Amino acid sequence: MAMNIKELSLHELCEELKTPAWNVPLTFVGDVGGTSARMGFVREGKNDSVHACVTRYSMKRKDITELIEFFNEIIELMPASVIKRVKAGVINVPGPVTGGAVGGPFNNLKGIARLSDYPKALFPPGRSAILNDLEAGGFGVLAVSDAHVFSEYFGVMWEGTQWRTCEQEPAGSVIGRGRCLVLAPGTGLGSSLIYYNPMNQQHIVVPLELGSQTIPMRKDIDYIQTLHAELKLLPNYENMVSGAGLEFHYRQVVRGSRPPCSAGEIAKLASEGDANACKAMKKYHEYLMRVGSEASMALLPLTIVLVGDNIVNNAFFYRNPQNLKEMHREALNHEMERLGFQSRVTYLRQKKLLNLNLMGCYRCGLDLS
Amino acid sequence: AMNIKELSLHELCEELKTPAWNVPLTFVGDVGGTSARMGFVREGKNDSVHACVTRYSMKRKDITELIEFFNEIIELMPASVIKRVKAGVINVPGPVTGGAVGGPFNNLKGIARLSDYPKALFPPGRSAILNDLEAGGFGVLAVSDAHVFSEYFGVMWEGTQWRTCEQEPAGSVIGRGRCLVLAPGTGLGSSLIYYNPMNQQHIVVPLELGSQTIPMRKDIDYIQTLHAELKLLPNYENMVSGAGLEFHYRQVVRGSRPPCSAGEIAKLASEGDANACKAMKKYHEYLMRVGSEASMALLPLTIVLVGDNIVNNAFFYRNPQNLKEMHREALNHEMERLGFQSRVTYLRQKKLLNLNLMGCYRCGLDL
Repeated sequence: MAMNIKELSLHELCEELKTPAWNVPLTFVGDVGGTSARMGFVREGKNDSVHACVTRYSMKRKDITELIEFFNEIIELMPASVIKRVKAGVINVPGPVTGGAVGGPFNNLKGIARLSDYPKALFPPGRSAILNDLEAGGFGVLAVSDAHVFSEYFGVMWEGTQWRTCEQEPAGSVIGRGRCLVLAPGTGLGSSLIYYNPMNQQHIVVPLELGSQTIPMRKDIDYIQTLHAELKLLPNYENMVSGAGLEFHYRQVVRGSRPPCSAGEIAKLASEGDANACKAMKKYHEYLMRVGSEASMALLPLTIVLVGDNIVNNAFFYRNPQNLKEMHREALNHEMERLGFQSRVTYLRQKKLLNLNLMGCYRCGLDLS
Repeated sequence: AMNIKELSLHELCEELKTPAWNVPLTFVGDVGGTSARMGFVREGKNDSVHACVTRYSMKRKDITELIEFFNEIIELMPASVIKRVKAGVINVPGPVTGGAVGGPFNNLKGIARLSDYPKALFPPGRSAILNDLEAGGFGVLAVSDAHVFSEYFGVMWEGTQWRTCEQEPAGSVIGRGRCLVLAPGTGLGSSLIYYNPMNQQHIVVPLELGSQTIPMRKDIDYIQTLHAELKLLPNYENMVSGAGLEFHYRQVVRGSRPPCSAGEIAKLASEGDANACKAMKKYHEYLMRVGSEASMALLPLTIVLVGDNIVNNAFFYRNPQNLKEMHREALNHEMERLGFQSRVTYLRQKKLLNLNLMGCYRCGLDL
């Protein structure tokens, strides 16, 4: 198995790291959310495989600075001869970062993440970084490709016209050298651009805020104006492509005929074949394809990849050939499709669960060491 | 400290035989639809940059004619001069793959092939073909590197983020952050100069922001008027172009006055013509919308307006009423309730300089 993540108690992780398979160079990684952080060590295995061993920490204090207590505990317990093998340290945090070194402020945690405050044993000077969540997720998409298992984690929705002229291998078998736009449609709408720099021979991940752009119209001015009047804000893409957005689409389908439902209730009903909930899901995806059509022009990506547990869990929607045909039509609904811009782009969806952020911390670390 | 001199081919040959030019050289070329400017760049004191170039007519409208120009320069130039060329980089008005294969082109026949160029002007591992947008962004980096950003760029307004990561004045350097380059000219070019915080590297990423569908503000009727004329949903370049300015002038007059060209409109505005000034306000209103939306999408530290058109229209930006109205539209975004649009420092090119030629040079320093 190419991508392996094992969760252990700190004491069991210490025992695991003394085993012979772990007597190799190590990367320290940390995936930090509002409730818990998973932190530990990653090594290479056979055939560019990835093996992580992590421990779950509760963010009891809802303070980012508590991470320093967790780091200090790992360095106190672990033999110095084991920690000596760490060549890089990278964590992801749910908020903005400057200089790859200063994270926050955060919506759901107090304090600021400061790399210069972290122990050099786990964060070697010059070989360390703090990443935003969706930067780490981009690097995680790269990590899957590098481990030769893109076709295990991602499914092709449709192959674009540019793939075969730019790449030798089948669509969806590798990320491709071209620009890759990562979209994370979930409760919100995350975005990042994976760029390959030919001069460097280095891939870099550019975090974006595509979801906060004002929605440009097609033939839907009355639909956008309905949401405008409700929010008292000109709609952005996240307003239509979010849990709140899906709840709105469901209200507009049923027009008071049926009780209001949560985003989770709507997804479940669509999965059970409820016509109203399926229509609401079509509307959600119509606006996701608008982000995609406009970014296809602005950013000239080779590929668009939809990531996240939400995308995996909603596989039923993407597997339906009618739904996929309607999504493809809206992806090509742009004036510049007369010149083939939108049809150039290959669309892919995550089809298997994976902690992309932990794998991305590792992949970023390889650039740094 | 940045110097580009235009010469005849004969004068260029004589200049390159003088002692100031007995130093390593970069061969550069800025190729457009009508003409190309090509020649040689050297370093001087204090990271200064000195170029000497000649104009070629693209008579045949054929990109392969460049090879005849290259062969003519090698025939004419002493072997001692050509020997000093350590790198060769040209820019072309179309897509490039592998930094080696340019085109097809909208306005020229044939394909630009670096493999077909003479190694005397394009030494191995030290040569490239660039897209024009990429060259322009490298050019912005070249100005900053030569310490003369404050000579070539004027601050329109300083945003909140500059002093949080730079102690020197706004406009003194490109800045350790993303720089969005807009080139509002006949059309509207765009590139993102990404900043990689982990290695302090700027990386030029060409974009197509001009081709995005315009999102509305309170202007649905105005967008629909242009829609009905073009039979296309308007994009930003439709409003921010020569053709766009001409449209804005038609809408201002409301049939009172006949059409004028983009050039005539700018001249009238410089003379204080109220109608032409209103046309220019509308043009800049849509330019600031590209800016407000990209300020959110791309989180730039700076937006820099570049090109001969921007320099030649400096009157418009020096009028404080015009500048205040542009600043208001730059902040006309829902996300400005969280300060996003206010973060960004806006600058305009205020002195003529071929950024494409400078970017060919700067790209060579990265090769």
